[PDB]
Amino acid sequence: RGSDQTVRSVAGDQRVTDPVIVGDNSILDYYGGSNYDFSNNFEIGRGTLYIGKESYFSSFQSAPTDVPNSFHLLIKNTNNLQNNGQFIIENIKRHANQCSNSSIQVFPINFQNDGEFEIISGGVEGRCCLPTSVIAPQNFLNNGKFYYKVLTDTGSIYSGSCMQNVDIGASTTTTVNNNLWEFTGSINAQINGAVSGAAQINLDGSNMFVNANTFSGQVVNLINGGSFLQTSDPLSNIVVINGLGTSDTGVTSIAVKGKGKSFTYNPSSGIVKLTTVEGKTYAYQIGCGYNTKKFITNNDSGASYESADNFFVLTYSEPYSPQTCQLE
Ligand SMILES: [Cl-]
Ligand code: NA
Repeated sequence: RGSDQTVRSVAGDQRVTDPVIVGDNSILDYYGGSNYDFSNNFEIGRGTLYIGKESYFSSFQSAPTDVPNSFHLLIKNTNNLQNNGQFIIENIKRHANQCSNSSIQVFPINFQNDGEFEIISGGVEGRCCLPTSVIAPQNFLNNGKFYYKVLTDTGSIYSGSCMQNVDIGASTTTTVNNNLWEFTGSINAQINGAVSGAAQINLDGSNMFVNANTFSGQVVNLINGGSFLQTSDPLSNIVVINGLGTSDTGVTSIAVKGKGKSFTYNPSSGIVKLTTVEGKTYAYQIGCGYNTKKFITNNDSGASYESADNFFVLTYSEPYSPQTCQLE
C-alpha cells in the first residue's frame, strides 16, 4: 500500500461507555443495530465515524440484510464531541418500503464540528416518515459543514409530503455557526435555540423555522422551493434571504407568523418589510432587482408548511434575478 489505514466495522446494538477515538485515515463503521447509546467523549480525526442501519461499506447493488427497520441513536452525558473529519448518521434500511422506527438525539455538552457532519434520514413516497431528530448540544460550534438530507430508500432526494421535524438547539443552548448548514429534501428545520456567528444556510427544498430570539450572522439561500419562516417576534438584525422567486425549480417563500396587514419593498435598498395585523414588522434583505408589482402575498393556515401556525407569506412571481443596489 504505502499509507496507514484502519477500518473497524462493528455490527449490532451498542452501549458505548468508553471514548470513541477515530484516527486520521481511519473509518469506524457502526452498523445494523437498532439501539446505539454513547455516553463518553468523541475524538474524530481526519477519518470517518459512521453510525447507520446499513454498513458504510454496502452499496447501491447490495442485497438486503436481515436487520430490523428500527434505529435509535442517543448521545448523552458525553462531555466533548470533536469532529475533524466526517461524522455520518444514517437511518435508512435499503429497499425497505416502510418508515424506520427512528430517533436521533444528540445532546453532548460540547460539539465542535470542524469537518463534515451529515445526517441522512429516509423518506418513503406514499408513506409518512416522521422520525424524531434533535440536535441540541449545550454548546454547538460549527466551523465546518452540517448537512441534513432526506432520501428515498435507494438514495435519491425525497421531496414528498411529511416534512421531517429536525429540532436544532434548545432554549438553554448556544449555537455558533461559522461556515455552512445545508438542509436538503422534505425537512422542517426547527431552530429552537440561539444561533450566532457568520455563515450560510442553504435550504434545498426544505423549510426552516426561526423560533428563537437570536438568529444572527446567518445568510439564508432558498433553493428548489425552500422556504424561510419566522415564528418569533421580529429580530433587530435584517436577515439576508437570497433566492426569493418563482421558476420551474419551484416557488420559494418567506413567511412570518400571523396574518398580513401590508408590505413594502425598496428596490434601491433590497429591504422588504412585512407588517402583520398585530402590528409586528419583519425586515429582510432580499436584494435589489425585484419589481414591486410582481410580489404576491397570501395568508396561510400553516398546513402548506406542515405547521399549525398561521403565516403571512411573501412570494415573487418571476425568477430570482438579483441586481446590485443603486440609489439613483
Ligand atoms: Cl414530527
Ligand atoms: Na394555523
